Amino acid sequence: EDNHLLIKAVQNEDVDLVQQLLEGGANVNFQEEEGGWTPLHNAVQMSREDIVELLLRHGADPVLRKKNGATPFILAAIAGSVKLLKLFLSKGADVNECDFYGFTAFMEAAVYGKVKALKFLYKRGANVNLRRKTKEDQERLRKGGATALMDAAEKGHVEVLKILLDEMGADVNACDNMGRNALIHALLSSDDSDVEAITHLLLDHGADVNVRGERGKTPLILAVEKKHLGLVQRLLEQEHIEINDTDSDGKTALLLAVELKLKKIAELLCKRGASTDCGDLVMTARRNYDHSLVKVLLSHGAKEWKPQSSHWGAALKDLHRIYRPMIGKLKFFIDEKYKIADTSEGGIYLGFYEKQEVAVKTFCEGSPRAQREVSCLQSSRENSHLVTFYGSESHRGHLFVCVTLCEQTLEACLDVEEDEFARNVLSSIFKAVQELHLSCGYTHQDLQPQNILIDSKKAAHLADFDKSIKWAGDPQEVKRDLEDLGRLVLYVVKKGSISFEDLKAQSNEEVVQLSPDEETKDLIHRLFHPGEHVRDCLSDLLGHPFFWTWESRYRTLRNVGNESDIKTRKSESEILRLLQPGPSEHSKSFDKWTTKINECVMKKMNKFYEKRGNFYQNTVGDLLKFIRNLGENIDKMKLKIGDPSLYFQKTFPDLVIYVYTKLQNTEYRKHFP
Amino acid sequence: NHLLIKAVQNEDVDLVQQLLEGGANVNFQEEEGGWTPLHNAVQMSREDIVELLLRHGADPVLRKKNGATPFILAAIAGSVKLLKLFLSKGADVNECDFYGFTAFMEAAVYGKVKALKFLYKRGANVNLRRKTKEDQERLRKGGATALMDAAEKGHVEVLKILLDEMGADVNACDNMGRNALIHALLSSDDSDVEAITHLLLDHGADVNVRGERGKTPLILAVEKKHLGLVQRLLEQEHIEINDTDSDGKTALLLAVELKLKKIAELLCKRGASTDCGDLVMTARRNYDHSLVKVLLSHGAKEWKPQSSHWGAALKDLHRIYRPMIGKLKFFIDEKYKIADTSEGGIYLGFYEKQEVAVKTFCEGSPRAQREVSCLQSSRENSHLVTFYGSESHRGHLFVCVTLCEQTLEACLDVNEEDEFARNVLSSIFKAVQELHLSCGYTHQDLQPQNILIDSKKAAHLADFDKSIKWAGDPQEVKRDLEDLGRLVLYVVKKGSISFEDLKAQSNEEVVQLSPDEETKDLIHRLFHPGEHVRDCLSDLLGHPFFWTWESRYRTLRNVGNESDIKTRKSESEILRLLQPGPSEHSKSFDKWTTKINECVMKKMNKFYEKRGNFYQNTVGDLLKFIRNLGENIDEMKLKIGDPSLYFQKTFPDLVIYVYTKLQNTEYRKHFPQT
RNA sequence: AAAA
RNA sequence: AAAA
Ligand SMILES: O=c1ccn([C@@H]2O[C@H](COP(=O)(O)O[C@H]3[C@@H](O)CO[C@@H]3CO)[C@@H](OP(=O)(O)O)[C@H]2O)c(=O)[nH]1
Ligand SMILES: Nc1ncnc2c1ncn2[C@@H]1O[C@H](COP(=O)(O)OP(=O)(O)CP(=O)(O)O)[C@@H](O)[C@H]1O
Ligand SMILES: Nc1ncnc2c1ncn2[C@@H]1O[C@H](COP(=O)(O)OP(=O)(O)CP(=O)(O)O)[C@@H](O)[C@H]1O
Ligand SMILES: [Mg+2]
Ligand SMILES: [Mg+2]
Ligand SMILES: [Mg+2]
Ligand SMILES: [Mg+2]
Repeated sequence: EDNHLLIKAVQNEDVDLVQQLLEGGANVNFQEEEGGWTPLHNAVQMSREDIVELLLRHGADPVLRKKNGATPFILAAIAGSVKLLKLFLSKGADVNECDFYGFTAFMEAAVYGKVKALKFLYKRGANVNLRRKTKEDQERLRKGGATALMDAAEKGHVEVLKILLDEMGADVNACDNMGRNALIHALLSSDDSDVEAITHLLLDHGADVNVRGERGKTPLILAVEKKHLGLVQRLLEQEHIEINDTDSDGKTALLLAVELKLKKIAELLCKRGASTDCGDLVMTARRNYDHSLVKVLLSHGAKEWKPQSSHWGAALKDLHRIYRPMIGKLKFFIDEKYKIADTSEGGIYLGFYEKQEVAVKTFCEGSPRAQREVSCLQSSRENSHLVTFYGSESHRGHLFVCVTLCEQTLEACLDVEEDEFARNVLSSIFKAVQELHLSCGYTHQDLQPQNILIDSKKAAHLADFDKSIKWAGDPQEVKRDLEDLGRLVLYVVKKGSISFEDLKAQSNEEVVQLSPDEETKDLIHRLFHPGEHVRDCLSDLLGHPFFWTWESRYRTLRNVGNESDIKTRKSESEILRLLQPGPSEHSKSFDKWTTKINECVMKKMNKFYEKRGNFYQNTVGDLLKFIRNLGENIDKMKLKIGDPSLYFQKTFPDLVIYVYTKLQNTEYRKHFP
Repeated sequence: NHLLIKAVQNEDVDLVQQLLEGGANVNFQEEEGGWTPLHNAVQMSREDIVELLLRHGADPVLRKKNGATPFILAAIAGSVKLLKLFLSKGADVNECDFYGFTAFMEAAVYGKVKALKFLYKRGANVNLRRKTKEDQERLRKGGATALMDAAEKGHVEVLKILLDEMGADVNACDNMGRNALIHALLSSDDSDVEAITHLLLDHGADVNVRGERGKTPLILAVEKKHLGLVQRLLEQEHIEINDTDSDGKTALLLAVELKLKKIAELLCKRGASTDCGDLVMTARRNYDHSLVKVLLSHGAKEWKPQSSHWGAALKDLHRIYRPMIGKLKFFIDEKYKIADTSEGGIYLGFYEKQEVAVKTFCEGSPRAQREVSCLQSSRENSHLVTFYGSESHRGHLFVCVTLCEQTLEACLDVNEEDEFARNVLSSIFKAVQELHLSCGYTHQDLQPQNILIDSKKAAHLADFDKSIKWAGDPQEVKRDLEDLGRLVLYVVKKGSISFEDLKAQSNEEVVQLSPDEETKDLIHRLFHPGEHVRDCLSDLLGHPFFWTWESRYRTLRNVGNESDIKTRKSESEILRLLQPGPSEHSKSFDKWTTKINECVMKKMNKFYEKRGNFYQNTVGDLLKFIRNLGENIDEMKLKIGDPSLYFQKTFPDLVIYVYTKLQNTEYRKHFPQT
């Protein structure tokens, strides 16, 4: 702790405490974990020579580097202390030493505008024109290679730059590994406070105006993008500036000037003889209602895809063609023609997010809905059953959230035999909600048919998260999603014939009793009454008979009927005691099943046992045996029975669920599909 | 019709005269904006051309698509003569376009002094707030005034005239709650922001009105790094110096973060609270000793990763200071490096508070373009690594995708049925299929180091910096397919054979390297797709290679259960389908009864000594044998052991034989579900 | 806020 | 280019 006290004592420049701690035995060379900072590094950074000397006399290593490889000597240049630079040079520092990114003391003096340090270092033999040597990894990225002059230019240090050029023989035209020279660096200054003076100085010393920065940006183009008439004027006074250069977007200085509505700059470019054959110049000026610029351009000789979506697409084709100003990566138009729906904070609109067609949900940037929607979407990219989040753009207090463009909602789809659609839609939604809860850590709170979106596939996707809640642990929030999911099950099974709102209006038990079949009834009940194992609820329910095809249900009935213990009614057999009813279970459809079957097929099946008289009896096992046996020889009866899967399910609607419930947690699970 | 508009746009009076006198439509509206020849003439401020169009019957008040009238356009152009002309033609001085813009507002927007003065004297309502469409209003658009327009557009003379001569309300607010002062500080034209700000304050503008992120004028001025604006705002009596934006940041904290020493010191001198955040530590990080001392003298104060492999490093990265690059927080450094790369490396990162892998590129590069264009186009492909986003900084491009634990190659470096091989190859097949057919690209670099493994352990396709459009070249698809075939062999061999020499040997050599018939047949089909190239990977997902041993065993039992097989029917479809013939070479099951245990064999024949016939060496009988034995064992286990393994071991060519024979018949119903 |  |  005394070690951490030492560093704090130094940081607060408390000489007495530092003395006290050192004389008490504190580790004078202690390095803090992430950074490798020592008391000495801190003392130099505070520019406190007295504290520095105190530390050295207590045994501080004078050249011990921190994690980025910086020495106390180099830090002394950053602080601008000639006294400290002198001291460390007498303690073994080398004037041209560098950190692990290649920064020397001289460069740092230039970076920080430290004139006296800079002069002192020069006179102690600092190499003025060293280009930074950095790590191999950085070098592949074209990092490294910068010089003190570039540093002075980029940081806007006019006096340092003058001294470098006139007194220290700095190479004005050196380039970094990105190909940038001092002039480019100056025009990349975030501190526009001295850019003009800097630019004048560099140009007068023979700086090359025809050099490129990152995105193909020339000095002239950067000056135009700074909207700086003075910079542009000075650059155009160069005798051999290449006025028609284009950036990485193929844009000239003139085109950019017109696009940025810089009339005076544009006119100057034209008068200097910039080509007007470089884009839609006149149309752009016209679009910006600049009649004066339109005339200037003309008097200087200026001239004059397939959508994925079916439902949208006619509109998307129009949106793809029309002019629209970009908002970051998003091209769209808040207009009735491109509106998908009305919304509390605007609407849903067609858009292109990275040339990709998307739906755009608008928000007031600060709003509770905005942060709920965006927080969930940012955290749920790995969830495949959610609508996929492309990205978001903020503009002027507005937030535009971009998301997979879908054809229609589940509700609209339903407004347009085995119901396979219900099965795989609910399956996708179950998986969506599950991943949301367990992986994403959110609940939805607004599970309803309008928020289920249908692909052109037609695959379903969960959407609308502006009422979602981050999960802290309150089981009531999960329960709400589950009981909306239960109502969603019934909504889909009923094919939208019952609105979702009056399903919400009625109780759980009323929703359950509204179920048209035992599978949906049992599934919904389980959603409404999950165990203590709420976490595994949706996982388990994906294996519920509701999701079994009619062929699969029929197959498992036959599979269980094929158990030899069933085929030969073994008394105390495990499967038979498992399948037995009990007080007080039943008004079951199959309590006297042999009487429910056709007379002809039943007597024909019983014929197989007439020698010993082991006829079928009204036990659940014999019924399963009956189903297994009938299934086998059926490959006359086929007409009298019809679809065998459909037949047994129709006359015994509670059988499948009964078998599942009975064998759900035993080794006989193996018979399930 | 088009020639007339063009004639007007070129101010060619004579040509306009000729076209009009020649019977051109004078009220033609172009498709994009509903522009007429008259709208253009007014925009060009050509009263002579306007008068010409009117005398040929141009509707003087016909609006374009956004609702703007010629009268409103005249204000934009700044033409008093045209404004006067249209008022005499039925224009109302306070009329507006569909977004609420009046002629007066437009004069203010465009800084047209003479137009503005004329309109005011003709009764323009100076203090109207824009009424816009219902949809825009729900977004809190609308509500702006001419004064806000002048302020935002930097029109100083217009602003003074509005304030001093026209009774403009200095403190009106738009629907976002912004006043003129806020609008002034949103000018993209900092040439006049000081004068505008000074003038508004002198007329009693409210300094404490919020902008669009909890931003006060003070905070906005600090963010402009503008000392003059900051000085002037601090001179206002009821300035709220301690207000925080929606990030909870004060003007002082932002000043320190932005390394604005003079501004920060001024704020401190004006009495700003120094309990704002890590003020001092931020100043230290920026090596500003003088700022540290100023702060101190004014009394300043002195989560779980998902990844296992990465995790410790992610915890460190989460904790340390790092400057943000847009939505990305990362550190190009060995400690956080995943791999070396041609244009930098792969690194740990947080893209929107989410852990990701970051691939670095030189921003212009061919590799960068190929990687990013593929990723942007493939977001709906669930089997690819998921694209979070990209950041472009200073000629560098940083591409963020899901962070995976390890590669396929690393994973497999670390009797049994190879469950892993089927599951990884299934995912990769679906990945490639979607890339080709949905995303419309070819990968071109299918190899084990580009298959990434989840914590699940699910497989994902990555690395797209060599991907191609795709434009129609079958050869491009072919290359992916034969890389895929080699990937199959590579995985089945558990990585014991390097992928590079797999690539070095021919297709026939790779096929012949297969250790079992299922991989052999699957690889051959990848190397030799038919006319159905597009459905190749989709069809092959149903190949026996992807059937579990249980499922292979089951289909055999299913086929063996056919009645025609049990009752060796004279002319049955299934028996003739299963029948070999010329010149099918010697299968392992040709004399199968001799290959059985064969104490098991006599026990099996025991079922047919009273009724029926003993097993013969036909394929049908072997399938019946398999079906029967399955039934018996379910009711022998010690002799056979695992039955699926048993039949596959002694008859390795049986499963593929049955599949090939029955593939395009109704008997495919006996196959597994997927 | 808004044109081939 | 780079500290708790
Ligand atoms: O190793 C074995 C061999 C056979 N069996 C069963 O013994 C019965 C004989 O059938 P098979 O002789 O093979 O054939 C029948 C018809 O299938 C068509 O021709 C014949 C009739 O004329 C069938 O049982 P069950 O019919 O379900 O009672 C078979 O499963 C075993 O259990 N284990
Ligand atoms: N990605 C998309 N593709 C197609 N249609 C979409 C869509 N996203 C939303 N929609 C449509 O717009 C409707 C509304 O979108 P959304 O559900 O996200 O807003 P919302 O319900 O939260 C607004 P409010 O609460 O005020 O009613 C959806 O029900 C759907 O009809
Ligand atoms: N999302 C991710 N998660 C974990 N590791 C990843 C990863 N993305 C890439 N890697 C690792 O980094 C290695 C290289 O990444 P990547 O394949 O994308 O670059 P690359 O092969 O195109 C560069 P080069 O051509 O120079 O060899 C990968 O093989 C893998 O080991
Ligand atoms: Mg909704
Ligand atoms: Mg909602
Ligand atoms: Mg790779
Ligand atoms: Mg690559």
